[PDB]
Amino acid sequence: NPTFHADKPIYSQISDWMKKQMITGEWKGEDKLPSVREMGVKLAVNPNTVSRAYQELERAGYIYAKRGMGSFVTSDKALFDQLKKELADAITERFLEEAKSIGLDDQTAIELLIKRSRN
Amino acid sequence: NPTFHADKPIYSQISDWMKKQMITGEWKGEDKLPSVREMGVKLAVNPNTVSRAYQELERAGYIYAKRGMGSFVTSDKALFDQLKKELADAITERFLEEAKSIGLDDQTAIELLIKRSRN
Repeated sequence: NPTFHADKPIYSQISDWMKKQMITGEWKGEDKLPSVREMGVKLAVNPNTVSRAYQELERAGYIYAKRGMGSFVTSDKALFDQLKKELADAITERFLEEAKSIGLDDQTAIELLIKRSRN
Repeated sequence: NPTFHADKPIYSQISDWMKKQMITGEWKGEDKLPSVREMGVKLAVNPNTVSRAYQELERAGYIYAKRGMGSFVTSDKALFDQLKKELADAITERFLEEAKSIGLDDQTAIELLIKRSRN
């Protein structure tokens, strides 16, 4: 389970977490998702809040519904590849902004990261 | 001014922000800080909360008091150099953990960052 914080709407944190499960392949295309009530119990979250997260994902095409059969993970490699690209861009943007905020120049930051990556 | 969020104690967010002003040299050694009440008005924050942030910094040696003269930024290049190093390590650690969470491998992440850095 994910852990939630109080700064962002819970439904959006749930959506973010579900997207991560789909991008990493923990949940694969056509996988059947929990009902909103099942997911609420699983996450210890209000099912209304879960519903808002599912609605967000369905609207954006990451999950889809079949009548009287619930919700399923979309199969679309191109769609998930572009999501991963956008999340990756966001991560790099934040890294450089955070570095700037502590006076850590790009060159130094990248070298530190490479060193850490090689352990 | 910094903007505050609801997930972490406000006093610690204030301490974090003040540390950043000192590391980047916006506030230099021996600079006189606002009183806790002045800072509270400046930040639109409860002065009790500001006091907790100042106490945190004084306890750790980043600011110091003179009797009936208020608080001042410590002059100690070695101390601030080590703080910057620790914050930089934390930033790189989080970058790699966040990358892992979206299935972005270290090599790809570093290349993207280098590309972004060169624009």
